[PDB]
Amino acid sequence: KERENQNKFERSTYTNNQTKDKKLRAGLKKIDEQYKKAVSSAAATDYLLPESNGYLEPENELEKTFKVQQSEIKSSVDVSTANKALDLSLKEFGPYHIKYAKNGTHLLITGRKGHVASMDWRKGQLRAELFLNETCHSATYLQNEQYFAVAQKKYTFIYDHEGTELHRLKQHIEARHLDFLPYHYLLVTAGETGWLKYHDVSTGQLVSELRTKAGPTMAMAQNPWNAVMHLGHSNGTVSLWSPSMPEPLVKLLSARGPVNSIAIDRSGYYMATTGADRSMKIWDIRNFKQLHSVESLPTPGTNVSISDTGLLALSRGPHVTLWKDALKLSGDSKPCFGSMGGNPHRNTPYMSHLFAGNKVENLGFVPFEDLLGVGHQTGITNLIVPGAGEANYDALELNPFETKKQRQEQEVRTLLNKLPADTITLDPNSIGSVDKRSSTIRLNAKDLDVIEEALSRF
Amino acid sequence: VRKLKHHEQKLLKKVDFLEWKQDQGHRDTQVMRTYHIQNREDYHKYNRICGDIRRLANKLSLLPPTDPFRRKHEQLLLDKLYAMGVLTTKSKISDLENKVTVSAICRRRLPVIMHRLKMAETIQDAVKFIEQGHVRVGPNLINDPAYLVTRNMEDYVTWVDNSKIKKTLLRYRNQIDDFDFS
Amino acid sequence: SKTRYYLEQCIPEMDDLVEKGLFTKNEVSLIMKKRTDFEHRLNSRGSSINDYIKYINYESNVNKLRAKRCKRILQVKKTNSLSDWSIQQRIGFIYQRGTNKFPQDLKFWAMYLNYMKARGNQTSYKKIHNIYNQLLKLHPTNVDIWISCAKYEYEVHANFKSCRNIFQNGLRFNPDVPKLWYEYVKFELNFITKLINRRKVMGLINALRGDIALTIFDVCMKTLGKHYINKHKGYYAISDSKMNIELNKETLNYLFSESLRYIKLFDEFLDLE
Amino acid sequence: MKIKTIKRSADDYVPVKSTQESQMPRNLNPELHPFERAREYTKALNATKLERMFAKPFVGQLGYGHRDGVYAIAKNYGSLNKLATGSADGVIKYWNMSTREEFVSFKAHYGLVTGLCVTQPRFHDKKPDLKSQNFMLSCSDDKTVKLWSINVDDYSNKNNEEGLIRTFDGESAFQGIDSHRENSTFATGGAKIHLWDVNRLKPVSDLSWGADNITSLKFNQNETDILASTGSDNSIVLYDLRTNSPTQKIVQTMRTNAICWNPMEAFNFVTANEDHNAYYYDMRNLSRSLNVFKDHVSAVMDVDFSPTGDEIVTGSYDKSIRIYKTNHGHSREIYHTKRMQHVFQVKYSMDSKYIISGSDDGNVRLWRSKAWERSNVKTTREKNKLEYDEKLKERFRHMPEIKRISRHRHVPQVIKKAQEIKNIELSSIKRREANERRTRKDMPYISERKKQIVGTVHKYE
Amino acid sequence: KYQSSAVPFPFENREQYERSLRMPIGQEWTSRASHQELIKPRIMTKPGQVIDPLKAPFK
Amino acid sequence: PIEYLLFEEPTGYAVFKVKLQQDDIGSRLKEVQEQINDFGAFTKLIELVSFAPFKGAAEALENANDISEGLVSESLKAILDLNLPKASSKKKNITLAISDKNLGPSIKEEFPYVDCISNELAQDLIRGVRLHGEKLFKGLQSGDLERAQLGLGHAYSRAKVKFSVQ
RNA sequence: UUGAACAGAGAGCAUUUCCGGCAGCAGAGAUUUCAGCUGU
Repeated sequence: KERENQNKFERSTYTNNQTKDKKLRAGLKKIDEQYKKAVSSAAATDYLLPESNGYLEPENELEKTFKVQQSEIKSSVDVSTANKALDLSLKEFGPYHIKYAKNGTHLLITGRKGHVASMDWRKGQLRAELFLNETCHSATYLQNEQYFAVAQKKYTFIYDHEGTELHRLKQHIEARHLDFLPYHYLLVTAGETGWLKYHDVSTGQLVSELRTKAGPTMAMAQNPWNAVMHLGHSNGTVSLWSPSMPEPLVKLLSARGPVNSIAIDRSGYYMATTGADRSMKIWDIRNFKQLHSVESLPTPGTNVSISDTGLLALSRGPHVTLWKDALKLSGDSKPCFGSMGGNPHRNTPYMSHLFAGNKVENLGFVPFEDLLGVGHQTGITNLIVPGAGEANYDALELNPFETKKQRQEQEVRTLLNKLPADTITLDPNSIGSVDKRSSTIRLNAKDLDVIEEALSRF
Repeated sequence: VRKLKHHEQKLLKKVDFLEWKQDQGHRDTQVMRTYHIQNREDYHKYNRICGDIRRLANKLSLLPPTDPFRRKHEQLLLDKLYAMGVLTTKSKISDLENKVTVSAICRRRLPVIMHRLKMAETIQDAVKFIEQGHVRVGPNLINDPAYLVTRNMEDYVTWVDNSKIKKTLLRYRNQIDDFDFS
Repeated sequence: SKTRYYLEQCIPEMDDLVEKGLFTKNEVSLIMKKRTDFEHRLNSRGSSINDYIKYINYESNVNKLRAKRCKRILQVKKTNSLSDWSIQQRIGFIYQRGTNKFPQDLKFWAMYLNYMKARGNQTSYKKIHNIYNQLLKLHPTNVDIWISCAKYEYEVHANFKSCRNIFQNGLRFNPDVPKLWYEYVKFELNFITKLINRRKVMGLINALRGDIALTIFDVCMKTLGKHYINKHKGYYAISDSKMNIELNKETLNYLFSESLRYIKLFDEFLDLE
Repeated sequence: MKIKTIKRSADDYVPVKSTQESQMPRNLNPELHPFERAREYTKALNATKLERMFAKPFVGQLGYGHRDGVYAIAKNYGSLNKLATGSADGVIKYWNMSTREEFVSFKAHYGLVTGLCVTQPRFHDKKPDLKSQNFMLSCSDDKTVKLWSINVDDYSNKNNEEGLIRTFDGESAFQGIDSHRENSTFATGGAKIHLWDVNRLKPVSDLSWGADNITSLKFNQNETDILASTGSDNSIVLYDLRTNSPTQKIVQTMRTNAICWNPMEAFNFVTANEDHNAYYYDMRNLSRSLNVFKDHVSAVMDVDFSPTGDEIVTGSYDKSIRIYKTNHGHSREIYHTKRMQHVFQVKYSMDSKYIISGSDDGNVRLWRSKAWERSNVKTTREKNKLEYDEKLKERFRHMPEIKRISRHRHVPQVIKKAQEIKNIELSSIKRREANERRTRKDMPYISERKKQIVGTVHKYE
Repeated sequence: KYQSSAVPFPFENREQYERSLRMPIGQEWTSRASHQELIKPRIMTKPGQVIDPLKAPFK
Repeated sequence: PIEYLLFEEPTGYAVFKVKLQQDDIGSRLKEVQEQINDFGAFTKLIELVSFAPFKGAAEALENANDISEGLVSESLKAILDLNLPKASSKKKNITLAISDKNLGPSIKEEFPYVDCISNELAQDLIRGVRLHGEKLFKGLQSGDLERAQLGLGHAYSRAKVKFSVQ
């Protein structure tokens, strides 16, 4: 009943800053008993969890972890993971924006010149290779490998599984950043115009057009927790947006200069933003505190990414550098680059790699595996990062081994339980409650000159 | 996407992944499958022209019917749209909203007049021939299918000489002269 | 899914089995992933009684390892907590599930009965009675189950009344195999021999005869003759009197050969008259 | 340097043999499953919409009805599918509700058959054959109570003189009848309420409070020796058969059309009366109703309890029936039909799943108590989905978007217009009593549950 | 419109009412046993047999 | 309540135990009428508790004639006395569902504590187990049921017509 | 409606009546488990 890992499974509630009703008293007592039983029994599943997370540990004081080479990892790990660590050398079209499907089964690469390829990177099956000879910028899958949206010269296009064009969106005028919201079925679009557009993929209907009013959108990320969009502008300002409010939900002053990249944890708690002022900044999202401010990077961080197990992958051109346990509150988790004299209270890099020829275009962790796919000027490279993936997925949220029938039925079922775009709030648990107006107690309709003293009476 | 069940047809009806409201019935896709347009955005760079001529025909309708600036510019526009062959006659200015079509401004393209005067036998083979570089309007070769013609140049659409399909039709009719090198 | 239900029914015993400091978390995760494999193979499609048998063998092996580790770590022979009966209860439930799914392999039914009998004082003889009742309901014609049921309830419990009831019900169901007749006359001779030997013993310390065996001998001859004349010449009596007398002679040969075997294994009961 | 990556191994996740299903590993992290309020809000909304499209409650009418409108119905409390109905032209019929067809019809009387019930007649000379004969008895305004037997094909044990085994006789007319659930006894109300048993041809006892007639009668179902009756002086009288006497009566404002006792609580009953609502009364304290079920718009003609005791059905003179949860006090459901006129009798079948209504055009109709509920047997996946959806609609019940959908029905034009003028009338009288209370000194706050009792014999202390 | 207008009847304040709503009963968020305990209804009848009135041990 | 079910068939006798009652009032409805066609829901109603197979084609023909003319044979007596609980004869008999309204009297003549039902509910329960057949029996019979049906039909017909091969 | 003896079912409910403690010893089945006496 005690369960040393309950507070992961606990659930916050409302507080005022007991009752005389017998029936209501016993009803609330049954509700508290059921909540305790449910938390305990849900937290006892960690026995049933099949796999264990990966790691790499130094076992010596001369053996630092950032100086461990990718060939040495590929020798030290098994043949299946060594074959997952792919490398495509696609030289002639531009730097390749990488994208993985939400289970790690499909890869979607876009060249800057025109070359968009959707493929099953772990078999050898490509299912779309289309050369759209205008400058493409980004792409994403929608709810499947079966549809993907590409952001072209101006218009965003939507292609089916084999690459036939389904849609040319006449809105979404100049996208540079696309991201799909999978529980809400919303393709979110931002770019050189100062506008943020939410487009419902299922109905086909443009849900929202929002003026950023801050020029072109330099970075864009999605909170996986509550589906609000963090856009980074040329002010050094991140703004958190929802498709209901025509104003940003929050505006944070992250950096000086512009904001080069944003990444959010999948728990929706931490956000790493890199500015062009050579400054990485780790942010608390829920309480909006600034946790860490790594200033004076040697060159501006062009990308950040956060794995499912909380690694932090920063990329500064040729270099990729990953820190472990950097998204924590304490000042001993501030990511350093060296430990001055061997200080154990300095978060040196967990591992680093140098793409010596080129400058990396973007970063993306492969979802349920221990790999980091970085797309760069001459194609794709996966890196075996051992701490970097949820070993125990849930197979009824999203399954890496899913079949054709399972894809069909899961598509219909998630389409059926698509969440409305109005339910996107800054916290997800605020659509069962009562208003923050409409008084917290329910109402019971019962509650619904001594002369002048004489001259008074006149 | 799954040919949904009945409680399914009822629960969500406006869902349609294939055809949205702003597709306008996919008329761009339909007319470029008809007249076989190579790249995208040709439809909309014709539709901007259609919208511009109906907008300035609207504001020429706005101006009073007596001034020579208005009447000279509407007869000039009508004669230029006759001279590029978008129309077939010099009729009413009501035809500048009834008869100007993105279809007809595709009818003046070079492969479709080629199929019209039976130089090719289908518009696809016409685009085959003019990407292979066989035809010319007057002196100069035509490489792209986006060159639409005017009303004067439907008479000098001819192949080049040394075009071997011209040589095959000459030796079909065995009028094949070879002093003229084709 | 129901594999999820069974797998999370398995968790309190390993709660207790980690608290009693004999197993660790990394090895109990290994026994849970093996048990996950087995539960999924059990309640998925295309299932096999060999999947059931291998699950029972795995659960008995982890029970023996648990007992060995308990004696080596805690130096007690049972912790008197949940984790010393839960796994035998699991084996009994795997047996019950398997016999409900494939009630056709008497090898598995008899492995169930053997494990349930050999469980010892912890089981209940009415729990053995229940699975004897449903097994005899499903296989009334298979006669070795009747012999085994009556043999368990006489040669272990010495319940003469219930043993007589079992033999009379079996002879009601299949009064055609002579083996059940011979085991009934064997049981009645054993019962009357134990009766007269307890008489001799009470005499030496301090009416009801083999006529029961003779009467069941008489009805054995009569009904075995009736069932052989009904079994052979099967459909109709379309046979002339040569074939009828040939048949009746052969049934006399059959029945008299069985009575020859009756006297041949009747002589060795030499403690009664 | 030690090193370990994720080894997925493909034997645990995609099965070896093709005949068996794939493994579904779970991981109960809320990080893995993010939108836990919105996702089950949308499942509760899709459950309410699925209920509003699956609500097909009309099963079927049974037989061809009667000729002159059904004024009496009685289920038998031991068999599931048998039903006796009588009309205004004196014909009674016994029904098999499985095949929806009459076992037998009977020209029983000449007037209206004003009551009928069913019996297991404890004769002490004969033995009742209840496996092949059913027994219904029935009183009319031609001063007769007649007892009939029915040949029933439900067991195939046997292989016969069906109708009218005896004829009780009164001097004045009868108006209601109900049978005791043991000991050969019944009671008939009329010009005066008499008790009878099936052996004697005359009333055992006359149990009348005063010289005011009795319009309806119900025996209790447990504590079977407690009777209740409705008299046309707007009176509800309780009788006890140990003391062989009346017990206590109350006088209300308007006339109680019917009673039914709670089969699970044994001292609670529900009255159905002429101001358009029903009253849930405790026998041990009749000074206050313990519920009022309000949503009807004309006089409530008949009420009945679910055999689970948890909900009531209530048919009224506006041509519609209404089902009420017992703890709420407003209608959970309304059933209407353009063909159904003036529902005079409603019973709740012993399955607790179907509702029998007898209208006055002639027809007796079956309905589902839960409209969206089908009667097949269910695999565990669909049974789990259905009770998950019930719990989810329950805990999101009061959200405005799903409340406006679950609250929605199509009511006829006449009932809708009567409902809205009833609303503006009630709002006007609340406005005027608020003004009068603002001025005057001592205006007592009378409860709604007491606002309909004009008085009570044997006062409470 | 995704949050209720006032506090519904059986509760007295929104702390009580949101303590009712604080745990999801879904398959994805509870174990299988807890999911079954949370979704079994209060009234469970048998689907084809008669329900008799209650009888008590001597009232 | 339809508690037990007796299905006669050429391989022997089967006693099933009714788990869930089907609906009585909604017995003519569409879902109730096609749940006996779906096997995944019929196995929620019917469970096999016993199957006594015959001793051969001779006892098969004897029991086919006894079932045909509505009599309880000795194998019927054995399997019913094994399977049905010793209920009372005056209060709440055990309920057996048969398909033959003139075999019922022969069953109550031998077991007075058994009331027998063959109305439309027992009829469609019986035709559910006829429709599914070999799937309900879980593998426990020798001999294919249709092959025994061919043999028993030919034997019954030649007996009824007195077919002589002389 | 009760009482009596008889035949039972495994389908319910208590509670300190004993056992799931240790040997010595013979017995049981295939070197492991199984079955009772004298005291802790």
